[PDB]
Amino acid sequence: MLTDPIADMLTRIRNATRVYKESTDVPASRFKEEILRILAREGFIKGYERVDVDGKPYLRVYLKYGPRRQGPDPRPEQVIHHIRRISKPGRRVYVGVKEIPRVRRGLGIAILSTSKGVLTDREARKLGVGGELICEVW
Amino acid sequence: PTINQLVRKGREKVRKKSKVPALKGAPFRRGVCTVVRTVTPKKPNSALRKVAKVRLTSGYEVTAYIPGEGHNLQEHSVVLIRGGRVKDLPGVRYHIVRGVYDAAGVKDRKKSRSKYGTKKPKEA
RNA sequence: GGCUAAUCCCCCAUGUGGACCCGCCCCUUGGGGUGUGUCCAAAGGGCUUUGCCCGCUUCCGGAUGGGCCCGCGUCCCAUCAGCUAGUUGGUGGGGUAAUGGCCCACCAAGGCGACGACGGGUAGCCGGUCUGAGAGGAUGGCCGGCCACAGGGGCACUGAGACACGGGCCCCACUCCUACGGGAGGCAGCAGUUAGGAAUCUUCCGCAAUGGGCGCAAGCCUGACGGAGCGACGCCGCUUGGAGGAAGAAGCCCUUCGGGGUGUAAACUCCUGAACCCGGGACGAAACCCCCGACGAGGGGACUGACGGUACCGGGGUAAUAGCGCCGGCCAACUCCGUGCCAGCAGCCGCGGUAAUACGGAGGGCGCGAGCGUUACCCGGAUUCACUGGGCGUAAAGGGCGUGUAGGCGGCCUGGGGCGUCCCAUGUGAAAGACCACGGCUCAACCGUGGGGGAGCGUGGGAUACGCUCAGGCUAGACGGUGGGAGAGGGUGGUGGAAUUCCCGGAGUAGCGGUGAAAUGCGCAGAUACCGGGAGGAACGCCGAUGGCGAAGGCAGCCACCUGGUCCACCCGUGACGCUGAGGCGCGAAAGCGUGGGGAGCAAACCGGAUUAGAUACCCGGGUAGUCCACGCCCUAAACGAUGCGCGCUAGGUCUCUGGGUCUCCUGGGGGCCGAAGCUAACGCGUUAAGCGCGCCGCCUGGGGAGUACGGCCGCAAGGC
RNA sequence: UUCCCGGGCCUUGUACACACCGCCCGUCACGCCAUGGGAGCGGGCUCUACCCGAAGUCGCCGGGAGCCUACGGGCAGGCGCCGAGGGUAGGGCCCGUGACUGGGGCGAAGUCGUAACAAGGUAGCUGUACCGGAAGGUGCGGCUGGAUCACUUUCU
Ligand SMILES: NC[C@@H]1O[C@H](O[C@H]2[C@@H](O)[C@H](O[C@@H]3[C@@H](O)[C@H](N)C[C@H](N)[C@H]3O[C@H]3O[C@H](CO)[C@@H](O)[C@H](O)[C@H]3N)O[C@@H]2CO)[C@H](N)[C@@H](O)[C@@H]1O
Ligand SMILES: [K+]
Ligand SMILES: [K+]
Ligand SMILES: [K+]
Ligand SMILES: [K+]
Ligand SMILES: [K+]
Ligand SMILES: [K+]
Ligand SMILES: [K+]
Ligand SMILES: [K+]
Ligand SMILES: [K+]
Ligand SMILES: [K+]
Ligand SMILES: [K+]
Ligand SMILES: [K+]
Ligand SMILES: [K+]
Ligand SMILES: [K+]
Ligand SMILES: [K+]
Ligand SMILES: [K+]
Ligand SMILES: [K+]
Ligand SMILES: [K+]
Ligand SMILES: [K+]
Ligand SMILES: [K+]
Ligand SMILES: [K+]
Ligand SMILES: [K+]
Ligand SMILES: [K+]
Ligand SMILES: [K+]
Ligand SMILES: [K+]
Ligand SMILES: [K+]
Ligand SMILES: [K+]
Ligand SMILES: [K+]
Ligand SMILES: [K+]
Ligand SMILES: [K+]
Ligand SMILES: [K+]
Ligand SMILES: [K+]
Ligand SMILES: [K+]
Ligand SMILES: [K+]
Ligand SMILES: [K+]
Ligand SMILES: [K+]
Ligand SMILES: [K+]
Ligand SMILES: [K+]
Ligand SMILES: [Mg+2]
Ligand SMILES: [Mg+2]
Ligand SMILES: [Mg+2]
Ligand SMILES: [Mg+2]
Ligand SMILES: [Mg+2]
Ligand SMILES: [Mg+2]
Ligand SMILES: [Mg+2]
Ligand SMILES: [Mg+2]
Ligand SMILES: [Mg+2]
Ligand SMILES: [Mg+2]
Ligand SMILES: [Mg+2]
Ligand SMILES: [Mg+2]
Ligand SMILES: [Mg+2]
Ligand SMILES: [Mg+2]
Ligand SMILES: [Mg+2]
Ligand SMILES: [Mg+2]
Ligand SMILES: [Mg+2]
Ligand SMILES: [Mg+2]
Ligand SMILES: [Mg+2]
Ligand SMILES: [Mg+2]
Ligand SMILES: [Mg+2]
Ligand SMILES: [Mg+2]
Ligand SMILES: [Mg+2]
Ligand SMILES: [Mg+2]
Ligand SMILES: [Mg+2]
Ligand SMILES: [Mg+2]
Ligand SMILES: [Mg+2]
Ligand SMILES: [Mg+2]
Ligand SMILES: [Mg+2]
Ligand SMILES: [Mg+2]
Ligand SMILES: [Mg+2]
Ligand SMILES: [Mg+2]
Ligand SMILES: [Mg+2]
Ligand SMILES: [Mg+2]
Ligand SMILES: [Mg+2]
Ligand SMILES: [Mg+2]
Ligand SMILES: [Mg+2]
Ligand SMILES: [Mg+2]
Ligand SMILES: [Mg+2]
Ligand SMILES: [Mg+2]
Ligand SMILES: [Mg+2]
Ligand SMILES: [Mg+2]
Ligand SMILES: [Mg+2]
Ligand SMILES: [Mg+2]
Ligand SMILES: [Mg+2]
Ligand SMILES: [Mg+2]
Ligand SMILES: [Mg+2]
Ligand SMILES: [Mg+2]
Ligand SMILES: [Mg+2]
Ligand SMILES: [Mg+2]
Ligand SMILES: [Mg+2]
Ligand SMILES: [Mg+2]
Ligand SMILES: [Mg+2]
Ligand SMILES: [Mg+2]
Ligand SMILES: [Mg+2]
Ligand SMILES: [Mg+2]
Ligand SMILES: [Mg+2]
Ligand SMILES: [Mg+2]
Ligand SMILES: [Mg+2]
Ligand SMILES: [Mg+2]
Ligand SMILES: [Mg+2]
Ligand SMILES: [Mg+2]
Ligand SMILES: [Mg+2]
Ligand SMILES: [Mg+2]
Ligand SMILES: [Mg+2]
Ligand SMILES: [Mg+2]
Ligand SMILES: [Mg+2]
Ligand SMILES: [Mg+2]
Ligand SMILES: [Mg+2]
Ligand SMILES: [Mg+2]
Ligand SMILES: [Mg+2]
Ligand SMILES: [Mg+2]
Ligand SMILES: [Mg+2]
Ligand SMILES: [Mg+2]
Ligand SMILES: [Mg+2]
Ligand SMILES: [Mg+2]
Ligand SMILES: [Mg+2]
Ligand SMILES: [Mg+2]
Ligand SMILES: [Mg+2]
Ligand SMILES: [Mg+2]
Ligand SMILES: [Mg+2]
Ligand SMILES: [Mg+2]
Ligand SMILES: [Mg+2]
Ligand SMILES: [Mg+2]
Ligand SMILES: [Mg+2]
Ligand SMILES: [Mg+2]
Ligand SMILES: [Mg+2]
Ligand SMILES: [Mg+2]
Ligand SMILES: [Mg+2]
Ligand SMILES: [Mg+2]
Ligand SMILES: [Mg+2]
Ligand SMILES: [Mg+2]
Ligand SMILES: [Mg+2]
Ligand SMILES: [Mg+2]
Ligand SMILES: [Mg+2]
Ligand SMILES: [Mg+2]
Ligand SMILES: [Mg+2]
Ligand SMILES: [Mg+2]
Ligand SMILES: [Mg+2]
Ligand SMILES: [Mg+2]
Ligand SMILES: [Mg+2]
Ligand SMILES: [Mg+2]
Ligand SMILES: [Mg+2]
Ligand SMILES: [Mg+2]
Ligand SMILES: [Mg+2]
Ligand SMILES: [Mg+2]
Ligand SMILES: [Mg+2]
Ligand SMILES: [Mg+2]
Ligand SMILES: [Mg+2]
Ligand SMILES: [Mg+2]
Ligand SMILES: [Mg+2]
Ligand SMILES: [Mg+2]
Ligand SMILES: [Mg+2]
Ligand SMILES: [Mg+2]
Ligand SMILES: [Mg+2]
Ligand SMILES: [Mg+2]
Ligand SMILES: [Mg+2]
Ligand SMILES: [Mg+2]
Ligand SMILES: [Mg+2]
Ligand SMILES: [Mg+2]
Repeated sequence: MLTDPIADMLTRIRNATRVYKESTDVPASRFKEEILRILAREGFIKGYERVDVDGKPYLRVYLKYGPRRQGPDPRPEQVIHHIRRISKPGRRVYVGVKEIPRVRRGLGIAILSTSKGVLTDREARKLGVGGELICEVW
Repeated sequence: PTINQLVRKGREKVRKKSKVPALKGAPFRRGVCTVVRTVTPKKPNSALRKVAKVRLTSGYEVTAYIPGEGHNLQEHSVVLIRGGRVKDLPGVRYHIVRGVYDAAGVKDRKKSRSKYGTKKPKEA
């Protein structure tokens, strides 16, 4: 089995985008889906949808990129330049609202998991709560 | 190492070892000169350097460089040593303070006088 | 021995009350109430003397101070791994203000430890302090808090309180007194002496102020303290002058010998005027007390200054200390002379052996300035122990491999709980310090007032995504079934042919052998070469590979038996049963060791022949251990892919081994090569990762000393870890 | 065109770079220094057993043996447990010194050969084992981190 399904996902995505895949499938879990929603809403992916690869539930994650480019190497810029796991089995990271980070002076996001559900570093700061710092994305 | 490992063994702090067992850390130590030889520098250099075996109050005996143009240290001179090796004479790690006790200051010195115990040239 | 007072001791009484035993009630560990029984009080003094003051007794409560207990936190060494008998607990006592093995009887046989017991080292802890962007590192001096000690060890007495620094008792070491029996003493109080040391002050003034003890008070005591003294030891403030002065004195230093520099710097001119001399001269000090009032509230008056004739104000008034380091790069500042691997410099790199910006001096210059340098030590830079924030193919670093304990980590869905996690409120977080603001000394240092923070912990309430836990469910992980497959995987027994050596027989004759060339050697007791027969040991040609099997080491004729791993198909069964794995256990090439056996060939040592300058080698002829088998040890290695195991993700092309399929091709497992993206110091790696990621283990931290020494463990030893 | 000398181009190995007349290894000699083992002789700690045991609290006695007494009891005194400390025997650890002894680091120009680096002139390295003035040689097995296609010959 996978030891960390969220990191598995964050990477399937990190990988897929580096070779400009169209979409990418990841085994499904409510928690994973919950993270995609933030991912979608903040405009990092085009969105996702439940599908059934073989006989088991996955989540096509439609990736998104910038426009073709000039000079050598026309490959487009990435929407997801950076996506990294923070809390991990073996080293869970929890923060208080006063301790929620600020990814790239705001140009990026942190996805916390609170008792008020999965939120971004703002949705969390707004609702005045903290929790498990899941990852940062920019 | 894994975090579990750092939790199990942790990092190990670096213990810095001295280059001046002038004991008590002390800035200086007093001693009496046993021998008052001369030594040959290593490879790149050549000359007759003035050293001095010293028996310290520290309860130690070590060679100490005698800086300056010319000295006056016999076999029973009361000397004060300080840290400071001499890169050329392996084994010499301290300097005698010219201007304290028996080791007279350097004469006709006019530049770096304080470093050689030579009082401000009289007259105007 | 004798006399004697009391707020000294005792007896009887009174009993608000309180203590004790027993019972009852509430309450809940010994808290509060109630009843009977018993037990327990006291001190007088002064008067402005018959009414106040000071004091006494018992009890309840407050306030302050403190004892004991508990959670969590608190350095180094595992080259310290087992520790423990009052030890762990129980019953009953003793003891105390009080719980408790605190102590004692008796009973039980427990308690502690890799989450580091026990042992060894080191050390008062904290608020804070220094450093750092922070995290962190280092640190605990002054000041404030707690602890401990008072020559060293032990002990109790008195008391609200001590096991008592200037109280007592004993032992010990020391100093002093001694009419030798025996006594006296303890500066880690202030000041001072001496010793040690690189180094740390006055045998000062005062009790005026704040604080303390006793007293009704007057007041006494206070080396606590308030001051002064010494030391640039630190911090802050200040002075050694200000303005004008030559297309620029002299001297000195360079020079292209024209001139350039020190430099408006100096002399001079004018101005101010630190020091010093006069005059004045303080805040800190208003209470205690006395008078009025009521000994209260309130009002009034008096005394009191160590610092000190100091601060400060006013008058007068001189132009009057500058040093230290550095100038090759890092690093700001350059020239002449001197010296010639010398004398010397040196933080690192290095500099000096005839024209040295690096040694020494001088001129000039940079830096800083009552200081400047040096040494020592702490943090920094050092993401160089990397939590923030590092690494291990070839740089130091993957454990020789497996099995597996603890531990760390854990797929999808639902539910309860709410330990972690998060939120709110609240308490706590002393003062000083730190931060901000305003303010007091002419400023500042310093100081006052005020404000703002703060992690952690306690309490109450709340949330439930993630982690945890419990309960239920699932099949995508893992395992199992059925049917197929490939293989030098392992163990035991048997067995085949080639060759070498030896022995026997035949036939045959002068050499064979060996090298660069030779010789030693073997051969007429007939060798070599050839044929036939026999014995024995060891190893398996071709197939054979660029191949296969195994966890590694490793595994190769053929046959049988016993036995391990593994791949594919079918989706059949279980239902997260998983990954990793400190220690443990097992395996582990060669050489080597022990016992016994074997011994053809080969061959350390060794014996000889050559070679060479020598030749304890290379070459040649011999040859013992060993190489082989059994059993038992050893436990190493370039034990290598120099690449730990597992899982998911990220172009392809090509060769190949083994399986399945609709069999040009597809699909699974393994072995190679070239390469996408990406990674890498580069080389290179690249679905067989050295890519992108998660989990767990092992390991690295400059080189030599050294895989050494010591210790421990293991081994018969060699020697291993 | 094999060989000797000089040279040109490509390639390969290299530990060389005032560049093979390069580099470099170990023994030994000389000097300075730190250090291991170590008979014995000193100093210290600690633990076990047995023995002696001050002060003091506590316990028992306190009697025709003492003092007080309102006869209840108190004090003196005595004995005992514990007890600082000391002694003896043994056990373990540390420390100073130490005859004798092992190797090590460092020090311009001493000695011996030539092991390594190029196929280093016998490829090297390696674990082990024996042997040798020294580097090292040889045996067995392993590795590639070995050059090309297939007499011997030191040094600077
Ligand atoms: N210090 C080197 C160590 O000892 C040995 O080396 C030592 C000796 O072999 C060596 O001696 C050399 C000699 O080899 C060479 N052929 C001649 C030279 N004169 C000697 O030199 C030695 O002695 C002289 C005085 O005579 C000193 O001035 C010099 O500094 C010193 N190294 O000097 C070393 C001592 O300094 C090891 N071989 C070496 O691997 C190890 O690292
Ligand atoms: K009397
Ligand atoms: K009563
Ligand atoms: K009270
Ligand atoms: K109280
Ligand atoms: K209390
Ligand atoms: K008890
Ligand atoms: K930080
Ligand atoms: K600290
Ligand atoms: K500390
Ligand atoms: K601290
Ligand atoms: K009073
Ligand atoms: K009054
Ligand atoms: K004045
Ligand atoms: K002047
Ligand atoms: K000259
Ligand atoms: K020169
Ligand atoms: K110069
Ligand atoms: K100079
Ligand atoms: K540092
Ligand atoms: K290794
Ligand atoms: K091992
Ligand atoms: K729940
Ligand atoms: K700070
Ligand atoms: K709280
Ligand atoms: K092969
Ligand atoms: K042997
Ligand atoms: K064998
Ligand atoms: K064995
Ligand atoms: K097929
Ligand atoms: K590259
Ligand atoms: K290559
Ligand atoms: K040992
Ligand atoms: K042994
Ligand atoms: K061994
Ligand atoms: K020829
Ligand atoms: K050696
Ligand atoms: K009696
Ligand atoms: K190399
Ligand atoms: Mg030189
Ligand atoms: Mg120094
Ligand atoms: Mg100088
Ligand atoms: Mg009397
Ligand atoms: Mg009563
Ligand atoms: Mg009651
Ligand atoms: Mg009652
Ligand atoms: Mg009665
Ligand atoms: Mg009474
Ligand atoms: Mg009266
Ligand atoms: Mg009790
Ligand atoms: Mg009690
Ligand atoms: Mg006890
Ligand atoms: Mg036991
Ligand atoms: Mg101490
Ligand atoms: Mg830092
Ligand atoms: Mg700071
Ligand atoms: Mg800090
Ligand atoms: Mg203090
Ligand atoms: Mg003393
Ligand atoms: Mg009292
Ligand atoms: Mg006292
Ligand atoms: Mg005390
Ligand atoms: Mg005293
Ligand atoms: Mg002295
Ligand atoms: Mg006073
Ligand atoms: Mg007073
Ligand atoms: Mg001039
Ligand atoms: Mg002027
Ligand atoms: Mg004037
Ligand atoms: Mg008074
Ligand atoms: Mg009156
Ligand atoms: Mg009155
Ligand atoms: Mg008044
Ligand atoms: Mg400069
Ligand atoms: Mg000259
Ligand atoms: Mg000279
Ligand atoms: Mg010169
Ligand atoms: Mg210059
Ligand atoms: Mg310089
Ligand atoms: Mg650091
Ligand atoms: Mg890290
Ligand atoms: Mg590194
Ligand atoms: Mg390496
Ligand atoms: Mg390995
Ligand atoms: Mg395993
Ligand atoms: Mg497990
Ligand atoms: Mg889970
Ligand atoms: Mg678990
Ligand atoms: Mg909770
Ligand atoms: Mg709080
Ligand atoms: Mg505070
Ligand atoms: Mg002000
Ligand atoms: Mg304040
Ligand atoms: Mg907070
Ligand atoms: Mg709470
Ligand atoms: Mg709930
Ligand atoms: Mg749950
Ligand atoms: Mg379940
Ligand atoms: Mg099968
Ligand atoms: Mg086989
Ligand atoms: Mg045969
Ligand atoms: Mg014959
Ligand atoms: Mg015949
Ligand atoms: Mg013959
Ligand atoms: Mg004949
Ligand atoms: Mg014969
Ligand atoms: Mg024959
Ligand atoms: Mg035959
Ligand atoms: Mg035979
Ligand atoms: Mg394999
Ligand atoms: Mg192999
Ligand atoms: Mg099988
Ligand atoms: Mg099924
Ligand atoms: Mg089922
Ligand atoms: Mg073996
Ligand atoms: Mg063997
Ligand atoms: Mg044998
Ligand atoms: Mg044998
Ligand atoms: Mg035999
Ligand atoms: Mg032979
Ligand atoms: Mg010969
Ligand atoms: Mg031979
Ligand atoms: Mg290999
Ligand atoms: Mg792909
Ligand atoms: Mg392929
Ligand atoms: Mg493949
Ligand atoms: Mg294939
Ligand atoms: Mg293969
Ligand atoms: Mg590329
Ligand atoms: Mg390149
Ligand atoms: Mg490749
Ligand atoms: Mg992978
Ligand atoms: Mg290691
Ligand atoms: Mg080292
Ligand atoms: Mg070192
Ligand atoms: Mg080392
Ligand atoms: Mg070894
Ligand atoms: Mg053994
Ligand atoms: Mg030629
Ligand atoms: Mg040519
Ligand atoms: Mg040409
Ligand atoms: Mg080339
Ligand atoms: Mg060439
Ligand atoms: Mg010794
Ligand atoms: Mg006794
Ligand atoms: Mg007694
Ligand atoms: Mg008695
Ligand atoms: Mg005793
Ligand atoms: Mg060789
Ligand atoms: Mg050679
Ligand atoms: Mg060679
Ligand atoms: Mg040669
Ligand atoms: Mg050879
Ligand atoms: Mg060779
Ligand atoms: Mg080689
Ligand atoms: Mg060998
Ligand atoms: Mg030999
Ligand atoms: Mg070999
Ligand atoms: Mg040569």
